[PDB]
Amino acid sequence: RLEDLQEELKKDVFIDSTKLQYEAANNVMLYSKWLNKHSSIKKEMLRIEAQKKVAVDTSLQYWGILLDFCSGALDAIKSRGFAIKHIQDMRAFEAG
Amino acid sequence: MRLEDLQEELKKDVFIDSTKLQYEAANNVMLYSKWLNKHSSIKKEMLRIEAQKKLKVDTSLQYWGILLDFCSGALDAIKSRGFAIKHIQDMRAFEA
Amino acid sequence: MRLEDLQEELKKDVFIDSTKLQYEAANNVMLYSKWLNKHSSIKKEMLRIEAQKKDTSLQYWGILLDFCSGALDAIKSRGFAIKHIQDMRAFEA
Amino acid sequence: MRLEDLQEELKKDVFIDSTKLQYEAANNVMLYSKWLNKHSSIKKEMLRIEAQKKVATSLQYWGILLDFCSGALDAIKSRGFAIKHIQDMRAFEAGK
Amino acid sequence: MRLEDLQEELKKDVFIDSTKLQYEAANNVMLYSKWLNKHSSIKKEMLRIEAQKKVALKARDTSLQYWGILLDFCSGALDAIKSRGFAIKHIQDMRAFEA
Amino acid sequence: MRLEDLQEELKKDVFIDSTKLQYEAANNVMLYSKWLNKHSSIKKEMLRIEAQKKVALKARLDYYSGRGDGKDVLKVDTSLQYWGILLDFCSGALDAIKSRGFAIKHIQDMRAFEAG
Amino acid sequence: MRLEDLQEELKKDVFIDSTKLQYEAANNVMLYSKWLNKHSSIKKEMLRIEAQKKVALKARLDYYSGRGDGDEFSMDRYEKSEMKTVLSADKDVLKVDTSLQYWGILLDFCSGALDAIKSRGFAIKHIQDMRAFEAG
Repeated sequence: RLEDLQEELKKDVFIDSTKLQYEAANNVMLYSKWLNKHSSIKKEMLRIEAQKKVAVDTSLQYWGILLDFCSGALDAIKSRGFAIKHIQDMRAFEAG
Repeated sequence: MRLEDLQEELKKDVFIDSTKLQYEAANNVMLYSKWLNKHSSIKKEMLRIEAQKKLKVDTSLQYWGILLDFCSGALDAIKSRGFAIKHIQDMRAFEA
Repeated sequence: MRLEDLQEELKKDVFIDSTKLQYEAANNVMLYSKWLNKHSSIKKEMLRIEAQKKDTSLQYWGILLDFCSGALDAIKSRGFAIKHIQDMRAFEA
Repeated sequence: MRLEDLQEELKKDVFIDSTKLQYEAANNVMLYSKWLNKHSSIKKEMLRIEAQKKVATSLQYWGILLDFCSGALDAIKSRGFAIKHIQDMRAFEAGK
Repeated sequence: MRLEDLQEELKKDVFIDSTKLQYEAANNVMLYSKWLNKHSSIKKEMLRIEAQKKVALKARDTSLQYWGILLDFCSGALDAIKSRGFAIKHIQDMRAFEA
Repeated sequence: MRLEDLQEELKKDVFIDSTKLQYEAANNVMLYSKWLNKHSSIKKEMLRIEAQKKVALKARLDYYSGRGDGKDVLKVDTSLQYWGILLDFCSGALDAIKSRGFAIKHIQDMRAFEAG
Repeated sequence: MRLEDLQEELKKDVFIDSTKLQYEAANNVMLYSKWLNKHSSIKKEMLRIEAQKKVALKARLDYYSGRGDGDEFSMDRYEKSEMKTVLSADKDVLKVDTSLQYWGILLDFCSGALDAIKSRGFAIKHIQDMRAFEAG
């Protein structure tokens, strides 16, 4: 369901400043997760296209919406990894 | 959604607080999530409208498209905002 | 909106102050928002005019719309220039 | 406008002064604005002419000028990258 | 290959053991090799399938697309592992900084 | 070249001997040279084949349209694709080895750190 | 230049003598410079070859069609739609465009060489740091 993914990513992209080392590490796990989501959706869409090749239902278009969202999520997380690096650089800079 | 609400919201969102750069870098990912949800949600609504149709209604569809395009731009802006924060830090480090 | 007003406005906006490069990087995103709003608002009006019709004026808004597209391209390009200028500064040092 | 003037103007404009690379990078955006204004003004004039005609410099001549400005806009866009490349080359030859 | 097998394999792989950071840094390259081999082999199999079909056609289903899904996934995996390497460095910079 | 041979070779190559970190740092460049030579040579072969393809294409044009004095295209573009697979693999190999160079430094930074 | 000569040359160049590490660091700069020059020369050569290619293309197109001067002409009356295929297979065009592509390969190899050498400088620094570390 679209809103579930929206909510899940919203939780995922948050960065806990107090635990930056964990967050840097966990970011790769997040990437794996959304890569799996993204990947599975492609499989579902393929199955529909295989079944269609048998010859009202907006299914395929709906999966497409999820697929694009997961693309955005993958982008967001890749971006998140960078933010963590940026934050550490700023911390280092602010010190002597 | 009202366009002007989104316009004003983005205008507030892209502001960069020079004094709180670490926060801004982390928060940028969250902003990306928010507008991604907006963009994502608009597509779902447009799908629903086209599904329900399957004269007044085909105007509505055109209006959401305007909102969809605005959110596309917002995602670009926010992505771009993230880069600016990195650019600003590099300049600061350079100046030292 | 008047076309020449946008022309003068973009012309002022794209200027880059080298002495305040950090500000310019941040404000560039803000400029993008501003012109993104202009572009966005023009489309709504064109939708309203075509809806009321459902055509010379329509054409004029199109010109303003096309210009705002250009502004957005310019502002995007401006952001890159600012990074490029920094890269040049760092290198020469 | 005379075509030959625009030709000459652009020829001067696309030149890159390597000795002032930072200035050229910044000013290129200003150049884009300039030609965007030219291009924009021509469309308006052609619109004015088509309107006056629909009530009853040749329309065709403006088209020649309009197209030139398109090419010009293309040239200035390309130039920003050309400018980037000169810097890249410097970094490359420096091994840095 | 099954997609779900690849999904699970990567999920196990990207985990970072903080207690063995030096090992993880070294082994990360090995993971890249492993997934590059997966990616590479899938491409070879896809070539074999497409070639045998284009020989039969000259003389005269969803498989090939499914491999494509696996192929694209392995790209992501390779990207993730490249990313894992950076993450490990980031964590080390952080360890050093906090001291 | 056989793809599986390259797969196996890279797998041996990217291994890092923790006990000989300085040697590994030095040898990594040597490895880079090795795969760069592979990558480079594959491009040369692909160039030879692409020339063969442009001749086969003309032969095919002449065969139809009734010219000549007195199958091949499909074979050539298959070979070409196989070499393409090896080429892509070697790109990845170069990435891996570049990455291996960084890993070695990262490990040393960690050792120095752990040394108080 | 022959590709295999470059391959052999780089292989010799990137070797690191641990006993003369400061020297290797200084000479690494010279190596980069050396390969930067190869790269620079190759660009000049390719630019020259492309000119030769534009002369071969004009000469062969005149040969395969109706030309103003010339006596030896093609008895295969090739049409405009066939001309790209015919030109790409022509002995002279093919020879010139292979050389060009070959030089392009040499250019790419030198890019790679520059990457390797840049990397070599860091490897040398890393090794010195390690030695200092095991010492202190």
